[PDB]
Amino acid sequence: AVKIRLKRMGSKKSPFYRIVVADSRSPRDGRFIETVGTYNPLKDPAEVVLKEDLVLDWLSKGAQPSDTVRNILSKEGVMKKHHEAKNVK
Amino acid sequence: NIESAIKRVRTSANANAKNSSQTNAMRTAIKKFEEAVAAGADNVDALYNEAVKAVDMAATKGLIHKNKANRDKIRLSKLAK
Amino acid sequence: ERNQRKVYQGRVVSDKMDKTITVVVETKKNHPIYGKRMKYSKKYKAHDENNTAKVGDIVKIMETRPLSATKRFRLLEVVEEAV
RNA sequence: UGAGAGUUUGAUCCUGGCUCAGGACGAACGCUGGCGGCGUGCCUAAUACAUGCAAGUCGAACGCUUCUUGGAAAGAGGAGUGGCGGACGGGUGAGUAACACGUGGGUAACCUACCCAUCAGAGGGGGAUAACACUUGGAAACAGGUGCUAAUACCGCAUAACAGUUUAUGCCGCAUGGCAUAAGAGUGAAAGGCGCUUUCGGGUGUCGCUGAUGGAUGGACCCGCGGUGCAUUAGCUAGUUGGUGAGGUAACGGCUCACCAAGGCCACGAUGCAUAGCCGACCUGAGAGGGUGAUCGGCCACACUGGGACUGAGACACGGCCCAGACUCCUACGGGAGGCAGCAGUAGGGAAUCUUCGGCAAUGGACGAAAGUCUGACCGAGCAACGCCGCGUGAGUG
RNA sequence: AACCAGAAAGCCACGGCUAACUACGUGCCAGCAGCCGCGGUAAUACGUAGGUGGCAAGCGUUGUCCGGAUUUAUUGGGCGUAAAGCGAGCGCAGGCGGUUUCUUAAGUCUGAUGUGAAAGCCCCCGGCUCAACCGGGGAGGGUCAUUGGAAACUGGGAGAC
Repeated sequence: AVKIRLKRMGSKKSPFYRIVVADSRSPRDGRFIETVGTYNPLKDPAEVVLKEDLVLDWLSKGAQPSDTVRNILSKEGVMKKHHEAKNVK
Repeated sequence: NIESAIKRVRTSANANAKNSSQTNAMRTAIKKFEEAVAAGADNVDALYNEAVKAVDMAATKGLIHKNKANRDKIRLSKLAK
Repeated sequence: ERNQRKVYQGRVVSDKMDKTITVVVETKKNHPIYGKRMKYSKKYKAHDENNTAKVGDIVKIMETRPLSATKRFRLLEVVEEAV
């Protein structure tokens, strides 16, 4: 049930998130397995940083990004590269 | 208190009932086999094979794990000959 | 097989039992506060299926798997037999 | 990155004790008071708890019932079978001096629903029941009986050995053995649903269904090392220690049984008694060290007190079941119901610690094909100078 | 954008340690103190007044932990008379050991790899009008595990004096 998602780090009104691949049972800000970049919703346009290598293996080994991270991965040519390099073999 | 689990109680009750029944049947099959060799008379193989059937069916259709199944098949074949 | 276990060497204390000896390892340590080299010891328990080794003898062992209630080591070879 | 002072004497030097100047806090109380910014708030009784919420979901698995527009479909409800999740998420620190924890290693003794990948299948049959209709007993909680009905519910028949074991052949290793390929053997499985092509088409897309093997996540067991007071606490142990055999467990093993032999641990602190949950960390210090383990993260353990197991991949189960016990409540006396150490609130204790609030807009979870529903997790709002940071209660000449 | 100096300062202390002094009042009574100690008729020590000093939306008192304590002395103390050599021997266990050649490599130093969660303390950079706070990136911590070297010191082996 490994499933990469977001994690809230802001203080009181100004949030902040870092994309972090974690098990599904563990709590929101509980433990995790490892971090994969971050993303700031504040200050539109939303600024984002990734590795683009950790993800292209944590999906290959199988993981289900939730909705928001799926958007932010599509806007980064990630999903495209996966669906490209896999549905063809 | 009890809100929507009262259904779970009934489900588990019935499941336990039929499970106990089937596993009792399996035990009785094995036990009827064991006495045969000590009796030493004929009718030594048909019940043996029926016992193997019992073990396999109880393993798959019912449930033990998978492992006891192999273990029991082994200690039985060692006993048949 | 790709790695090993905690092979220790040591000398036998007492081997009254069947297929089973009692090796004692020994080593020295440093005090927490002071720097004086104290020394303490352990008493392990091995399994020799033919009662080869005898008392007051040096041997070497290897950790195997829970083989009894408190008996989990294996004998390899009597390095320096004594009499 | 290392500061000292006062006090024994008629006055002196030395040894020596007591006291003071510095920091910090989940703090309390005494006088005093405008705010903004971010934090924190039962340490005592793991005491007893009125009140409201804190876990459901699926009509695209299946048959029913009530409606709003004699046949009509749609929409609206309600109960039930069946599936998944209630073992997560939140709470508390009573127990615990041990593999419980921190750290480094082992499993040639191991399990793993949903997720991803590959291969092989998905044939053919049968008997039931809740609902519902009638009906019997009960204050109640709820128990029966009679008759009919569906399924991806259930049961047997098939075919599948890629699993296991036995043999043979070869490769290798930490004894036990591991790996490949060939054989010889007894044996086990299953479900359809929504759609497209609808010339009977019978072919298909997609979510499900069963056997096998990997990946990933998670769980279990073993071992070295390390963290506390007493020796006005010296011996402790008869399943104990070892063996043969059997039984059993995901799995090795005195885990348990029958037989055999008398072992095992202790001055390098066993046994006993007493206090404490452990760690990342915080406080202080020149530094070595000393003292604390509240907010935040990880683990372990407990659910009124003590036992037991069922369903299940996963519990001996935090709002699940059964028994015993103390307490509270209702009876028509025959009998039943109950557990805030979930979020708020109440009484009690104490020097001392708040609102019976708004909302799923974000993030996260559960179910669902999807809309969606649930979410006191959470996000925010409210109170208290409790902590830290910033700024005023004016300025020029006079 | 408008209007108003307008609604907005208390607390502890002043004999020495310690920064900051004089009147009036009481007269070993009232009372105060952390320790020295003040109070029996001219009190900088008790009480009020007026001055002064320290902090300031805070200020004081109590309780608790570390410091100063070299007062448990590893860094870092001592035993004639100040507290302190057992009344003296014999001695198992233990602690420590003459000199030299070769050897080994446990202790020792050193190299590579893994590993020491995240948030903390620290370093650089960055964002809220600055600060707390928040964000990115780096180091530190093992007495750890595996593996390669050196051979002076201590230890283990064969020797010679």
